[PDB]
Amino acid sequence: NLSLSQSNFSADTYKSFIKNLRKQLTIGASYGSAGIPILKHSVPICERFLLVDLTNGDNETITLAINVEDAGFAAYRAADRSYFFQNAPPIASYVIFTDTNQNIMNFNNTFESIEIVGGTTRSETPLGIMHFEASIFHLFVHDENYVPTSFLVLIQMVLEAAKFKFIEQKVIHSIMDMEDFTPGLAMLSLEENWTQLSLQLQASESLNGVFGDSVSLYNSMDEPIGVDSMYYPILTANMAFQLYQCP
Amino acid sequence: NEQCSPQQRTTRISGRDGLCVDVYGALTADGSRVILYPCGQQQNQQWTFYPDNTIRSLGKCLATSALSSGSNVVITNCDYLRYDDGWMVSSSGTMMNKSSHLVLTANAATSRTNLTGENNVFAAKQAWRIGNYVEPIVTTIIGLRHMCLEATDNDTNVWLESCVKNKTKQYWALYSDDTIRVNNNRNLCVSSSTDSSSKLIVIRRCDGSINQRWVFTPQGTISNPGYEAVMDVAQNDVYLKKIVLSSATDKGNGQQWTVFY
Ligand SMILES: *[C@@H]1O[C@H](CO)[C@@H](O[C@@H]2O[C@H](CO)[C@@H](O)[C@H](O)[C@H]2NC(C)=O)[C@H](O)[C@H]1NC(C)=O
Ligand SMILES: *[C@@H]1O[C@H](CO)[C@@H](O)[C@H](O[C@@H]2O[C@@H](C)[C@@H](O)[C@@H](O)[C@@H]2O)[C@H]1NC(C)=O
Ligand SMILES: CC(=O)N[C@H]1[C@@H](OCc2ccccc2)O[C@H](CO)[C@H](O)[C@@H]1O
Repeated sequence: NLSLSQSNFSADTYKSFIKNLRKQLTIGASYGSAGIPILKHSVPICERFLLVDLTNGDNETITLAINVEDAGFAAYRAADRSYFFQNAPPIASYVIFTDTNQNIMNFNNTFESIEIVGGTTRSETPLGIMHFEASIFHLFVHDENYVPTSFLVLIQMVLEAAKFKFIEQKVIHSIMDMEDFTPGLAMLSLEENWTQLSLQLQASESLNGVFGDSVSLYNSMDEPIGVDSMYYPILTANMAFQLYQCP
Repeated sequence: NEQCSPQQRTTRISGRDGLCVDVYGALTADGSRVILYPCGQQQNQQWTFYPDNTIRSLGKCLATSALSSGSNVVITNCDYLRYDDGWMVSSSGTMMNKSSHLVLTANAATSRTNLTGENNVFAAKQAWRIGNYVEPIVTTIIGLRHMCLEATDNDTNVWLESCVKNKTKQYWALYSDDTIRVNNNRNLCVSSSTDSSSKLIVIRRCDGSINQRWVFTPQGTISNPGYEAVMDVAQNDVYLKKIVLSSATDKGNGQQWTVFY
């Protein structure tokens, strides 16, 4: 499996991991005018999951199962235990981590659900190397007080970073500055709109690259930038891949 | 899902020096020419796109006025284009008449410059941002070894230095004409060599040239589509303090870039 370890966790190794994660996810991707790969859709459940290993500073490893259709965590394994999101595809338990003791977590893999169960938002949750390491630890032992927040950390540092070069670069900046950060409007506006940006880019084929609806992406000065077309570098050199939406 | 086939969209079109595409004096007569003008909320800078490949302001269709190059682009009655294929907009913001291959061009940078249909040479003066938001996008440009492009030698050269958040010369303004401009001196543009003997990318006064037209591609290169080449760290060595134009190849990571805004 593709993996990242605390033994060798640098700006370079993080970048390589995210780079290869995008590659695996975009196998068999379709492409439009924008030339941003669109993820696979209608994937048979047997091939719908991509396994990624993360290893903490205790050399204990979790394996996360990423759904290749939407780049979200469906489940994870730690040793002989596994844990499924409440909205994982129902047949997934017959395909992944079958030789383990399977549990269903009390919430969905969306930020909205995780924040409600965690009682804590992405805006208040620091990201960085220690928080990455700590989250793998909390998931490995499955300490329920920390599971939700650990997912906020890892969904963002792995999946949102994969989805967006701007987010990858925030993490790189924290790694080599050794300085934690909490996501601001720039980062959260990206996370929030990945699906809408997918729909609009794909819909824009019929309107010369112009969107049906404008999307507000914030810059690092907290100014909103209306992206109503594919002609914005903050979108088209940022979003690494899209959710399938339109034929 | 009706959202996959939107029926229209109204936006603005900006380009050379951040100026907007504007029907001169809001004149509705057929053949009323289109100009550069400072961007504003007026209806004669609102452009509606339709799935028939038309682009419309004041109820009439943007169009070339001749088969040959150098004539004004105008608005005209949309019924005259009844059988026409219309406008095609490239990935990089070239707006092309599909039949004649002429492209929307601004031969000067000043307000009230007439826009013309010309042969495409991929000049910056032929690059357009279709979009409601017309402002230059202030950013850092991150390259090899996670270093930042910096304007050096009194804003005449450019090379990689380690990123420092305060550092005024590590900031660039990406403009609607595909230019990459020094953030605290917006008359200066990142430019491909004007000397045949050199491949060195440098900083020069903006002139709308092919040399100053850059495209941030989804594959993470900074492409000059006129010279079919990309920005590259010389020898993949940041300590040479030289960024050059090269044909695209995955030899190292010297051709990979990030826009951090
Ligand atoms: C695109 O270019 C061609 C001109 O080269 C236009 O087609 C001509 O339009 C004129 C003016 O109405 C007609 O008299 C000619 O008969 C057309 N010639 C051809 C070759 O079709 C067309 O109008 C332009 N379209 C746009 C949207 O600019
Ligand atoms: C821009 O378009 C209008 C409409 O055709 C022209 O009249 C302009 O011509 C220029 O200005 C006129 C007033 C006259 O001086 C003429 O000889 C000029 O060339 C034209 N402007 C240009 C070409 O700069
Ligand atoms: C909005 C509009 O149509 N304006 C026209 C018109 O006038 C100008 C004006 C408005 C306020 C203060 C001074 C001038 O006519 C102008 C030509 O004289 C020009 O077409 C302008 O765009």
